[PDB]
Amino acid sequence: MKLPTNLAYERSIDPSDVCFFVVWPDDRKTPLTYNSRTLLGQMEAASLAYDVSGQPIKSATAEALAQGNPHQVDFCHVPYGASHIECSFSVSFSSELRQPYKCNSSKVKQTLVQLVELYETKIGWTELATRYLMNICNGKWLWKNTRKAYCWNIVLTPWPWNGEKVGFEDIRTNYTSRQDFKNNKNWSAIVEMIKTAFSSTDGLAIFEVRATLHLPTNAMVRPSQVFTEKTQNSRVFQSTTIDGERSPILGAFKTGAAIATIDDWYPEATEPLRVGRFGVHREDVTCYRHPSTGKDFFSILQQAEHYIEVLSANKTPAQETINDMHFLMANLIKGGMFQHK
Amino acid sequence: MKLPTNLAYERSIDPSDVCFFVVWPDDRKTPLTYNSRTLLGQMEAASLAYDVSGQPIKSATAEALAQGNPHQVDFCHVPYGASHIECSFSVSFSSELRQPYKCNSSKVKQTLVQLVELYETKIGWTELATRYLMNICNGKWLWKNTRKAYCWNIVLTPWPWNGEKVGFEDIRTNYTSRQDFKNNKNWSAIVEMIKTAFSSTDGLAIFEVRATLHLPTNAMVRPSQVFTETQNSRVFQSTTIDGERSPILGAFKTGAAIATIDDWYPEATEPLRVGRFGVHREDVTCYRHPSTGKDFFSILQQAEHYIEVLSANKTPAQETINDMHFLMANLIKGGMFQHK
Repeated sequence: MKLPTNLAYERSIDPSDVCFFVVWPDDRKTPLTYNSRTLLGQMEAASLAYDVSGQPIKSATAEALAQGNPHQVDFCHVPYGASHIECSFSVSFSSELRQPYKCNSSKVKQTLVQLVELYETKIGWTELATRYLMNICNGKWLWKNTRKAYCWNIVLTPWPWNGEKVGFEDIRTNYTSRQDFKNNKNWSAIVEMIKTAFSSTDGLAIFEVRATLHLPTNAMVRPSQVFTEKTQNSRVFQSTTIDGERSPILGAFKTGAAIATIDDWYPEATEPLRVGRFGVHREDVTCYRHPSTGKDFFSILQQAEHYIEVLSANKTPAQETINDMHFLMANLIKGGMFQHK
Repeated sequence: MKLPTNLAYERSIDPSDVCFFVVWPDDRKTPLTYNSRTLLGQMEAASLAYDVSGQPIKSATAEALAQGNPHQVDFCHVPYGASHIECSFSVSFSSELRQPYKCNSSKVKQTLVQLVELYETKIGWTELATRYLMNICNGKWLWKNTRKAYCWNIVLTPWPWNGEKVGFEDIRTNYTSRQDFKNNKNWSAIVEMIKTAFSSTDGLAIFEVRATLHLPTNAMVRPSQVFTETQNSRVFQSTTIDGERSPILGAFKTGAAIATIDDWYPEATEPLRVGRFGVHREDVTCYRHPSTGKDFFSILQQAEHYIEVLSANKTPAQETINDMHFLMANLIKGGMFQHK
């Protein structure tokens, strides 16, 4: 199947920013603040003592290395008498993957409408909606604040819902594997909103999420930080205006890239990845699912004729040809433009 | 081996600010405060009476050099009727050193994973975890307040812990050496935390520290002061505790006190802060300079060599296990080690 010169989708999952508030012993909440401040560190770089050759530069003598290196960082921390910290955002699962957003080829459009119809008939939205909702229901979207903390709690408020706000207390101790989440009081109900918000032609499914972090005394909190385009700022935080005070926030896209760390289908997978075309692992800077592997998105998307006669035939398909369908559907939920030429 | 173009670790020891309180008799607490007060000194600088060379300037007469010199400092002290001063913070011991935070070469990653696992087998974390933990249990992070005090006391509160708060009484006359610290009742159980903190892929081990400094009457206290860029010649760092500015010990100033360990550099008398080519800032030089070959980067490139020493049957020399503690203590320190 030759690609069009216009193909684009809209995303199905719409997160938002995460706001940090300080809860005192009494019922009073305040926007968390920060401050830029200058430190004086050592002069360790290995480009300040070694040139490209490798034997040491002689301009950097033993007196010079101990001189002192003043720099400036933004600095955020929990205040002294505080009790914990609130963190809140909102998600929306919205069925935008049913048909393309723009597609100048009718035969490619009828291909990608039949896949999404044959997928939920034969495979189902149970695996994707379970994997997407695990990263909301435990603090994946709190990135490093989950680490080095006493206990963190999540409280859900699903919108087309009757009552009794869904909560997850002491997530590290009680919510570890999938079977811990299925032992929740209402896990079947919140998965079934996301299965219907991908099935109906108007599925909506708004969640209101809210955290509670218990850190040590006077501890450090780490928000997302901006793309910067006699002391130069070495750490600049992202921020939003709450009331009249500058407060740190978690990137709207930093939050939606925590929900979609799902891709553990890649050819020799251990640790799951953020879903994308030829999926990158930014820790160790490589692409798994490289085009030379043939298991990226476009090499799967051009097998879209072959995947239909697999799913329509009554022999139930192998695990190799469903983990290519999970990866294909979870890229249509991610969005993006899919053109060539 | 060779340093990749990306290598970076995160750290394993995260301290906080130290906040100073004033304990009144009847046991009510108040945050310690301060005030900028001006003064008027003599005119001693040697650049006011001698030139760039060294012969005396003829403008600085006897009368014009006895003229008085007014300035400004911040001045913190204990209130008159007080009893003592609290100081409080918290440390977290994490296992960030197990794998690189970011590394674009997978030959170097799988070498720097194996050294950690050959170090906890042939040597173990007992020597490093004892050295980090003493600098809390005697008030090293109380820098100058320790000096000129009657006594001070430390009380720990470890987090994955059952009960019976660990306490150190009269540190100046009670705990002086290592075997003085190994005679506390619960000291094995706290070194076993930092061992189990470093040994797993999620080890956590939070501590809660709180000191109790009995000062003389009306004595100065010395917090950490800002890098400023009449005028203020000493500006303290500060936070807000009850809507009142109060001095604090720098979070980075505290973290450099738990990490004054390094007495392995080849003329070791006094321990240094752990750094790449470890500097001594009193007498401004670098020990472990790259001309010695005993900095961090001329040891980390011998990382492959250490795998063919630590995997054998024999217990190696101090020349090659002191330089394994130094390889480890810079991975706990964190930082970026890439070149080109």
